[PDB]
Amino acid sequence: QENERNISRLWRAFRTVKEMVKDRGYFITQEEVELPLEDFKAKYCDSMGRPQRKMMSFQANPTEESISKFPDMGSLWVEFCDEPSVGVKTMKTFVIHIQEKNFQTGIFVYQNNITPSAMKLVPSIPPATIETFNEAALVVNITHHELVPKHIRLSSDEKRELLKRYRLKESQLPRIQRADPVALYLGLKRGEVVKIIRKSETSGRYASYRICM
Amino acid sequence: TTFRFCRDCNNMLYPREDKENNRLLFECRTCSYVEEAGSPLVYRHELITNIGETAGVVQDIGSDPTLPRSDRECPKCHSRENVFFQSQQRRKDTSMVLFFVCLSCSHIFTSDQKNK
Amino acid sequence: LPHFSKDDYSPESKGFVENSYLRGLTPQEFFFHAMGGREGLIDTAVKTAETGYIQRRLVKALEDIMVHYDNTTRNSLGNVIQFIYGEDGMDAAHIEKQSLDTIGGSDAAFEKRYRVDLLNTDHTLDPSLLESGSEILGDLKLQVLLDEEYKQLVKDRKFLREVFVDGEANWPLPVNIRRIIQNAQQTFHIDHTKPSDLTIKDIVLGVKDLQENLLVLRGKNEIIQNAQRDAVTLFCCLLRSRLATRRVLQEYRLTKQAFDWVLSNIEAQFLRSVVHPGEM
Amino acid sequence: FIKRDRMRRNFLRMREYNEFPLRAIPKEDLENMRTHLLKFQSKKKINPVTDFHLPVRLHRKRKTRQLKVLDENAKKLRFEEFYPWVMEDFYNTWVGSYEAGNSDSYVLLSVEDDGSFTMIPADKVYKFTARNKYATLTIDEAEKRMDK
Amino acid sequence: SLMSCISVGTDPMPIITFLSEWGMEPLEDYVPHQSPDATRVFVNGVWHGVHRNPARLMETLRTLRRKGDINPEVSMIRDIREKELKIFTDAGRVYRPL
Amino acid sequence: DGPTMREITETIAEAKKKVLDVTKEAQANLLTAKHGMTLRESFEDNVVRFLNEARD
Amino acid sequence: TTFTHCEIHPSMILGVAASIIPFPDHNQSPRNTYQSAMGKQAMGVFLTN
Amino acid sequence: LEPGHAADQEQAKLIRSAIEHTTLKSVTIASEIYYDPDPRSTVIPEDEEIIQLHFSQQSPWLLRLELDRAAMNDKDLTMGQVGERIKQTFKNDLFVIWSEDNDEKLIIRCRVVAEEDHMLKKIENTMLENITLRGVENIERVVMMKYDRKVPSPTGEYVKEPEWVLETDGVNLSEVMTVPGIDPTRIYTNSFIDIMEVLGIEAGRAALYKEVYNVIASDGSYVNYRHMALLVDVMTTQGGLTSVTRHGFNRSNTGALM
Amino acid sequence: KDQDDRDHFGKKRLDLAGPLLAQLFKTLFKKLTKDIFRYMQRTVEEAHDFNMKLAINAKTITSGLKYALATGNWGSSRAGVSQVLNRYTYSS
Ligand SMILES: [Zn+2]
Ligand SMILES: [Zn+2]
Repeated sequence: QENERNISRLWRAFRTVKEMVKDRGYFITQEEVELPLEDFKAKYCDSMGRPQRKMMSFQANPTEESISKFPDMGSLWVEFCDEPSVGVKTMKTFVIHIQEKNFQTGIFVYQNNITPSAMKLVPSIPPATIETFNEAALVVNITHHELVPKHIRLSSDEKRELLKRYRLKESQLPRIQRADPVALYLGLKRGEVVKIIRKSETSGRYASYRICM
Repeated sequence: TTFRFCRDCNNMLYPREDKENNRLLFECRTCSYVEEAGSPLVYRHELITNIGETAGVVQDIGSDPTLPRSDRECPKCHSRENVFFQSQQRRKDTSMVLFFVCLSCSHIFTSDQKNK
Repeated sequence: LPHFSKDDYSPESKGFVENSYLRGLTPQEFFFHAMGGREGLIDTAVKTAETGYIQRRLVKALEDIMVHYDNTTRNSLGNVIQFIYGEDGMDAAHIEKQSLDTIGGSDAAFEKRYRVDLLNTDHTLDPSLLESGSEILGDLKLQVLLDEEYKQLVKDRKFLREVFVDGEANWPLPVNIRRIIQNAQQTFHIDHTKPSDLTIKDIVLGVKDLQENLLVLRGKNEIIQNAQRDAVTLFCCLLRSRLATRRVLQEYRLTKQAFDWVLSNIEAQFLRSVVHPGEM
Repeated sequence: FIKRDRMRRNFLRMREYNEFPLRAIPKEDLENMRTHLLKFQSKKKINPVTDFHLPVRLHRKRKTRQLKVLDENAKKLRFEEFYPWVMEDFYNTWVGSYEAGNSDSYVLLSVEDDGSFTMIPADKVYKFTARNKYATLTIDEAEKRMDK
Repeated sequence: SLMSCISVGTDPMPIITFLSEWGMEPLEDYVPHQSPDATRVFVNGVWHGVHRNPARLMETLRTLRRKGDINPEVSMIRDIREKELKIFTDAGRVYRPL
Repeated sequence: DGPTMREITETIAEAKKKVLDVTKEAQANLLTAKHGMTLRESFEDNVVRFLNEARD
Repeated sequence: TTFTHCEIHPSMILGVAASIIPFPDHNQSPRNTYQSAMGKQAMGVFLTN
Repeated sequence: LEPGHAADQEQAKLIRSAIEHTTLKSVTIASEIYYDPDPRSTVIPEDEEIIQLHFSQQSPWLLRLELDRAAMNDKDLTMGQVGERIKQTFKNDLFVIWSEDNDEKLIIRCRVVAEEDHMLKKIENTMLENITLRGVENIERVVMMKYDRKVPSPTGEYVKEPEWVLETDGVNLSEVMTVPGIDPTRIYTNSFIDIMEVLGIEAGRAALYKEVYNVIASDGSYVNYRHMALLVDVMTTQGGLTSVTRHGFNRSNTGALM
Repeated sequence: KDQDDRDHFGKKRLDLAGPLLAQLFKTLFKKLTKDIFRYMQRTVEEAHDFNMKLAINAKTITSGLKYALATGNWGSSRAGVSQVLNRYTYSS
């Protein structure tokens, strides 16, 4: 039924999320990512049949190699919400729950939306930042689509390297926009540049760069 | 639909429920005149149409120049001269079936067979 | 038209034409045929004026996009549009459809056309095709080389099966190898039924060295060099696909003279086909 | 399969009862008198003003030079007679307007005391309508209300 | 075309005059509810009135044109379907002989 | 070839047959447009195909 | 049956320009349209005076 | 569709319904508003057995309307769920009684707990208008279509594998992609703008390519992959698609006199 | 009933020279009516002597048409109505 329709849609979204933070670099075992629906139910659906978003959220830590390339990358928390729309006080728990735990950044996953005011509460803890996502959008890993070539962040050092090899200012690169999903899928920032491996038919491989505006 | 008009005012007789008798009236919203509800219905929408598809039918219908011809009998008269045309509902999705008219007794009869 | 009754959908009424220009047209038909004949004309008139204008716009858009002397494609300002022109830095005029003979057919035939064996026997090279072949059989310094390259062509297949997902086995490419083979054949007279004077080591290395000299990009920086591997990535995959040892020996049967003159050529013509810089 | 013309060579070669008399009414009475035709829209079967109500009161209810537009006299006269005719009590009320469609070709056969008749031309007709019967009027009272 | 001319039109008075004397009841007196099947009679876009037997009426109009009494420029359409009779005496229409 | 003119006419014929046949099928109310297009529009594609293919 | 008129002659549905084309009923219509324009700048003898 | 359930007709039908917009009015026959004074016994004779067998305080303005069998079969449904929707749509306030699937007369009625008759008119509108019964918005005529998809045979060659494809008109890219039973990795949309906003610029650019190369391919001529691939890479350089117009690039800081 | 086709040729009319001159004439005649009235008004308003030739300016019409033929300008408000005739060859 519709709860049952929900659960998969949650199940999917969960799985998708694992991959998200699997790709900013964090340490998530392949099988973990890929628990079937059935385990998900026993692990996080309650006795009667409701799933507990409260005990299904979790913490992340970069693989050491992630750490290796970017000294800054810190632990990461992610949160869902049981409120089908998000109270400010509820997310007050979150940010300070971050603040206590002090994740370097942390990511919210509502199911519809938030009290507008709480998004005012969001850009509030620099450096530590917050990412917020429709559970619904996360149902399908857009990345997995055909027409999503790979992307990668760069070490500034790499990006640093690039221009000085092409003699460029950051400005006249091709760009993406922070608004664009793949940014949001990667959590991009002003000036974060992206090598885009593309399987291009007239050379098999073509790689490009955009700078998150 | 099928709604009366006032008398000595000749204005449209709106429904007025009687709560006492537990029933509906029909008044002249211009004057005093009112009247009871004779059919427990009030209104209807009736989205669908199979009405009017015989428009223009007159006992003067044959006199038209350009309806082409055929020979089928009157399903009543057995009279085998008649004239045809298509559904007057010149709507989009209407089917093709052909409306025929006896020229002995103007007996209407169409040409579809699925339902008469 | 009034010359008909109503509801008459008949082909000739609604505007069929069932004579042919030889035996003339009947007024109703003729009139009808005027209708469509005009409809073309109106369409022609507008479909030009839209086109002429449209085409004019794109001119102003891509108005000054140039190739500067790094094979990168940026407007006047400098905003890099394309890091390597056309994504592979070959000029247009020197392309031809050619065939990717590693992607069609079956593994069985794939092996059959490619798999060369010396220690074991299965696809045993016949030694007659070249001098050394007899003593080659069952050697080891070489057998590996086969295993090496033959691995690579398979690694080219998985590669290309992916790239084109529908097994299309023809594409535009720079210099046409096919003709280079033929010119060779018909300039040293491949006199068949003979052993050739090329070694397996002659084949593979000279090829390896060949690939290293299709310099699309001139830098020495791991950035520039990267694109180089990813510039010719395909055009190599073809080249190897063509010059699979067996093929060259078994079918094209080149000599030393043929083989070097060939490779020296594929280099030359390729260098021509490099997109020029400064071309708008 | 050709064009042939000289066939002018061919064509010129090939070539109880009851009488009831009448009388056009005397003219002087017409000259002094104006009469016209009543018409009602009551949809009442007869609506006899006898049974209508009493009383009955039917009635209508130096510088420089300049340019005057031009109109024929009857129009000015009839235009001038824009005051609608009104019969009253002091209770129901009746007013009408001119119709101008059927005042031309109209002579009446007065059934005189005799079986004979006289013929009388038609000057005017009117269409009195009942009004104010349920007496609701919101001249600007529903007007300003309307904009809701 | 070759064989086309243009109605240079005329007065419609004599026409109206005819129908007046010919059963075209005046409009004002039209009472539809009781006369359901009157054929409307138009002139030059002026719905003058209605009529009850158009069949004879029409043919009478024909001959009255073909007699040359009515001018030939007059074009008369009987929309048997729509119980509408239309008539036009306008200058500026385009017509051809059959 | 005067003969192959005959066959043209035959191919003309089958069409009209193939055209006339279809027509009654609609008027018999016994036509199905497959899912997506109306009765009449499907009637059109049914016809016009028959014409072009016959001409061809 | 119920014909009420017969065309005088159908070849009278052509303009001045058209009925100078021979066999305009064998050509491909735009040809005619092209022809229509063209005579109008064909030279000739416009008026005998 | 699902690659396992690819070329699988039933599955295709199973989804086939799932996405096609189904409004209420799309299928209902005729609506009659009425008067049944009694909240319990229905004025018309027939519905009573549907009252008790539901009935085994309320308003008398008994709204009636009818479904066709065929279209209720064409979009195979039952009128329980319909009302369950209808009830959940409003509330447990509007008492909806539906003739059963076993009934030849697919009739459903309701009543509420000035003149109520007019809200009903407002009320019955929305019902017909804005209550989808299933299938995503904006999407109608789930048109099947069979294709060949040159999969490699397990041998090494390709073969022209047949399969079922779901055409459609309308575009709600977001939702459809999320539909069970489909294959998201390979979803293609006629309009690319959605693709960009849903799948980011690089997909959109790539999708734009798809859309241009069609146009030439439809015609029949061939233009080098270079050229279109170049053009497509201008528009999307500013990040986010860009018209080629006055407002496209003259809104870029790219030389005045240009 | 269907949406009216606005292009059914019967709903057209052809303002040939006759009706067209009417337009041109009629309006231009007003320009006469006004002007005399104007001058007429003046002479009395200043008791001048009523002379006819001053009273009516003939050019008001003759100049109007001759111009409005000479160029298809038809007031402006319209053009393309008068051409030189095309005497290339008879059919033209
Ligand atoms: Zn009343
Ligand atoms: Zn009969």
